[PDB]
Amino acid sequence: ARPTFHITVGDPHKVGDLATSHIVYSVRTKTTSKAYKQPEFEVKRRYRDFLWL
Amino acid sequence: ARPTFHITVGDPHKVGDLATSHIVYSVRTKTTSKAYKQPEFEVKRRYRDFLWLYNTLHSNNPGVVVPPPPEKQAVGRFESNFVESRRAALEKMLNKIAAHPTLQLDADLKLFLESESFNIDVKHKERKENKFVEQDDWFHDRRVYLDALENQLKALLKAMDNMVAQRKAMAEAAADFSASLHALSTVELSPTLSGPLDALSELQLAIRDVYERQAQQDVLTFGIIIEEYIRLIGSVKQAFSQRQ
Amino acid sequence: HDRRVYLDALENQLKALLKAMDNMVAQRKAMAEAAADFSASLHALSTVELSPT
Amino acid sequence: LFEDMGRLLRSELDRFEREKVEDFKSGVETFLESAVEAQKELIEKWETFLMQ
Amino acid sequence: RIPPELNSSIKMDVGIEDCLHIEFEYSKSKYHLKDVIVGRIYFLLVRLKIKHMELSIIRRETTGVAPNQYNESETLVRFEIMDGSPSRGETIPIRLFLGGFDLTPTFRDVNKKFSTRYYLSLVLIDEDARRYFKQSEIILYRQPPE
Repeated sequence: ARPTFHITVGDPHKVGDLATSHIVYSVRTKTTSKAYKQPEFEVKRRYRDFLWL
Repeated sequence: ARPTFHITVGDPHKVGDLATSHIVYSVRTKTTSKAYKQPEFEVKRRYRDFLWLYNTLHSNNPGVVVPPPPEKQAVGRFESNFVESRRAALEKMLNKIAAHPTLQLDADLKLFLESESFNIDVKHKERKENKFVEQDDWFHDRRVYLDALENQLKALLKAMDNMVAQRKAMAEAAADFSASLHALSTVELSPTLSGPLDALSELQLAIRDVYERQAQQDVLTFGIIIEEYIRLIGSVKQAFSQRQ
Repeated sequence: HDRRVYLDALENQLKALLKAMDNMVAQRKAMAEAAADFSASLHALSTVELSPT
Repeated sequence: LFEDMGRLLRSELDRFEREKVEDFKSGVETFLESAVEAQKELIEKWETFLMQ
Repeated sequence: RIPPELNSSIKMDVGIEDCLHIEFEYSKSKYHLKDVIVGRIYFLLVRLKIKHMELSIIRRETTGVAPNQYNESETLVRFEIMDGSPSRGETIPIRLFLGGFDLTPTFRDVNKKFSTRYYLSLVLIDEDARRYFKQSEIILYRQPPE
């Protein structure tokens, strides 16, 4: 479950030019992990969120 | 060779935000075509170059077709999808044109696909620098319908939207139904009542989900394909204009 | 008091569930208006196109 | 040339119209499947809650 | 725990009406930790296209009291017992050795705080990946050596 966490980071919703613009990815967790609620969730995180995270 | 022209449009060097910023794609022509110099060339064209180019094809071919362009931002944002549409739109435009020997013969286009510097400097370099009535009927007949049909297609398209959007609550309804269900089922400690009530949570949602699911399943499929035609139609609308 | 309080909580839930139902009936609409104009859309061109198949 | 453009266009046309059905057919298919599967989705949901 | 006074075979007819009817049998209700599931599946009616059939040992840990119940489920074996589509009158033998899976005994209402329980779950899968199942509790016990 813990290593059995399945992650696709896709969908490069790359917010178009600003000279600093931030790609937002699907983060699909397909997870059989019982450390992750959803057997699948997708969130669409942007760079800033992650770095912080 | 003419249809045997091989094209990957990749590498979405999507120049980052400006609110109008222009994706630059590798255009790899791997081409066994003898209408294309290079057995492989990659150029890295930007949207503007192509649109022009597309127009160029329009320009060098006097009635002799020019299908739809790289995708429009006239509804597009700059979305990966949109740019993909562009990428695709090109791919398509290109694809076809390559499997039309003539549009594939535009020299600008050879240089364009087979040289990265954009359509422009290529374009200097190259110039070394039934009777009227039925047809007109036909055209207008033709037109009129396809304007109309288009309009439906938009309507239908807009239909898509709705459904998907209205995978709404629906979702929340049955998502909260599930929670709701849960909500008293949690009050209920009465275990064996808690469980079912909760079980009813799962369900509603599960179902919810399935419901929720369906736009994406089906509606979306359609919206795309609908869109596609409309893309052609737009382009042939151009096609026509060229003819005029 | 235990009793009052639970069914007070449950009441606010039942008021939220009630208004959930309202939504669900509203969210059967277009949908309806959508598939009613999606039928007309498909129908429309079938009367103007002259290719039977 | 302009003539021949119309001719071509017709050739293409038959080709488009023709295309068209097919797209959707597949479209229709996406749907079809989604539905049967949906009833399936329920069925597993059922199986489980029988299993409850 | 010594051999039980009563150890009945688990025998049942189950189905999906007018589609699949089966009789299954397992030789005991109570197995020791190094015991063997000897059984059979018998097919009475088959109107579905069966790709494979498996026998699963499922462990359930049940924690808490009354509506405070958490159930943790773990699938400790998946043992294929049939490859392909049978017809009516066909008998499939089961021989599943428990010594290969290192199970804990069945624990029931231990200090009124938890239970650990074992289930045989028989699963049939069709060609379109549809899944038909029946779950049956089995008591596992630790044999006293002589």
